[PDB]
Amino acid sequence: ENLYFQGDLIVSMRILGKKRTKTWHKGTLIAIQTVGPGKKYKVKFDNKGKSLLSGNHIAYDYHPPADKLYVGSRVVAKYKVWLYAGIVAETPNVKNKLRFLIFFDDGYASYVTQSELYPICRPLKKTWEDIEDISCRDFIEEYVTAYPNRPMVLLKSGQLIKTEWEGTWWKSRVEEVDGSLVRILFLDDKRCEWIYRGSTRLEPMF
Amino acid sequence: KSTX
Repeated sequence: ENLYFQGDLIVSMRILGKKRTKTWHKGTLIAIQTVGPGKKYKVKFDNKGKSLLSGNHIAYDYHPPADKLYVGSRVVAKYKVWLYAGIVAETPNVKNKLRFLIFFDDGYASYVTQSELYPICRPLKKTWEDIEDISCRDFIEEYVTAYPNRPMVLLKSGQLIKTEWEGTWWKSRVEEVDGSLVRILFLDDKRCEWIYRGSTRLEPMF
Repeated sequence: KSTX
């Protein structure tokens, strides 16, 4: 069937759609199609292209109200401007200076504000099941289902640790801590990465 | 440099 209405979606509405590049772009919802119990959403993008997308690959073009976001919520976020999919790992609280922690689909982690988030329209019941990278997906499943149980290592600036990267362990130094993230300076290449403090990549007890 |  072709539909004009589907839940709160309406043909002609402004929307964000996922492109093959994995970045998300503004468009218009031009069709809603049912195929058995399945639903597809045709989007005409503002610049280039039409795509027929599943509901987990479109997002509303507005910012979610804070109380509609949970740990595990599936979102599109400003990735640092590009828009990229992720999972909410933390909601605003005193310890994170009232920000959202996002774990992006490629494994990048960043704190963002509500103004940098868009809610996915039809997330999967298990929101992580459309994360393409299996390693990332498994990590998110464990994190979201274990929450609020979050084993983390307590790190302090100046601390020398080993950190994993590309399958090996690198001499490194804790530069800064920001909520549940730690900025690690890798001594070999003198470059930094922000890493979640519950990451098994962090080894203080070498 | 990639995340990770």
